[PDB]
Amino acid sequence: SKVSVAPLHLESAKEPPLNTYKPKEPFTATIVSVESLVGPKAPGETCHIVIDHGGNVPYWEGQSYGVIPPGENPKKPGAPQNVRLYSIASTRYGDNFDGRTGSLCVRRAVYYDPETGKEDPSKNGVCSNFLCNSKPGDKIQLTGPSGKIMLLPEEDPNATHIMIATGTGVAPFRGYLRRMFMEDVPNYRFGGLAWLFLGVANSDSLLYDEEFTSYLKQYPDNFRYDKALSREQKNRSGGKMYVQDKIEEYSDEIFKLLDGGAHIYFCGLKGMMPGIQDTLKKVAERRGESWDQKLAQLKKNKQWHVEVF
Ligand SMILES: Cc1cc2nc3c(=O)[nH]c(=O)nc-3n(C[C@H](O)[C@H](O)[C@H](O)COP(=O)(O)OP(=O)(O)OC[C@H]3O[C@@H](n4cnc5c(N)ncnc54)[C@H](O)[C@@H]3O)c2cc1C
Ligand SMILES: [Mg+2]
Repeated sequence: SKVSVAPLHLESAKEPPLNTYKPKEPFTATIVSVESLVGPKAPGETCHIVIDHGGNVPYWEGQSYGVIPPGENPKKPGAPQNVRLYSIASTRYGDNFDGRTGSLCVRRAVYYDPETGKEDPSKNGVCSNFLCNSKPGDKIQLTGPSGKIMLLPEEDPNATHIMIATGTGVAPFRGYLRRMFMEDVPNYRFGGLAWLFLGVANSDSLLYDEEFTSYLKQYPDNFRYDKALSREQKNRSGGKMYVQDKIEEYSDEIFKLLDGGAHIYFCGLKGMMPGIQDTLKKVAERRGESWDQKLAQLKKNKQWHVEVF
């Protein structure tokens, strides 16, 4: 049932790779495919991009690639564009199970005049649209990989991993979960609990939903999956249903799991964290506990993993 992956020597490295390529001399990779992940009612396009790096830019799950879009620095004429980082959405073996490709999950950044709604492409995001406009065979300047915060702790193969995502923040967790449930990795047999919370605008904006629902069916005792559809569901107080409200619904069992040593991960909108904090704070305090002190402990114990942007 698990998918054969190759080559097994990608397991050999003792330490994550870091900054194998830097902006001064990037790696010229090649697009394999680009597809929309969303339906017509989504507020914007998010695309899945598969990139052939030829085995020249390996990474571990949870890392990022940098992309240098073409053109010159608009601020610094006679200079290349700055790097944009993207969370890698694939396992180290990639979507072709062969160790040659990695994938990105990219939301197009588009500008709309606040009053008239007139879109203005001159104010669109350069790199996000460059990527989702890409076609098979196009060349892309890759840097990295980078990142350590979102590496998956594998010391306990029966650990609990609580994953909190908004939008493209799902990307690392797609990689985690394929490694946990889909790929045949003899040196990592996951037997714990993986719990994905995902916040997106509506049903049409769901990302990789089919893949996650399949894990629910295959591994009902090791995978849980909750969704906050902000524009189709209301929280208990009449506002938009956000991931922190879903967390609140399970506040007692999330705290027990954290108390038990669970890892908790946050990726996506930086603006979600104050509400998640608020929500975790209330639970700690009703128990008689300082959240300030508890959060400090969770970080000291290396249980708290944040990459928001
Ligand atoms: C660690 C990390 C991981 C990340 N992972 C992901 C990911 O998985 N997926 C993802 O989609 N993004 C991710 N990002 C964000 C990503 O790096 C980019 O910042 C994002 O794609 C936008 O870059 P851009 O080049 O498209 O926009 P930019 O060209 O950098 O422009 C930024 C914004 O300014 C707006 N803008 C430009 N000109 C004007 C103007 N005149 N008036 C008004 N507005 C203007 C653009 O519309 C855009 O929204 C991540 C960021 C970090 C730090
Ligand atoms: Mg869909």
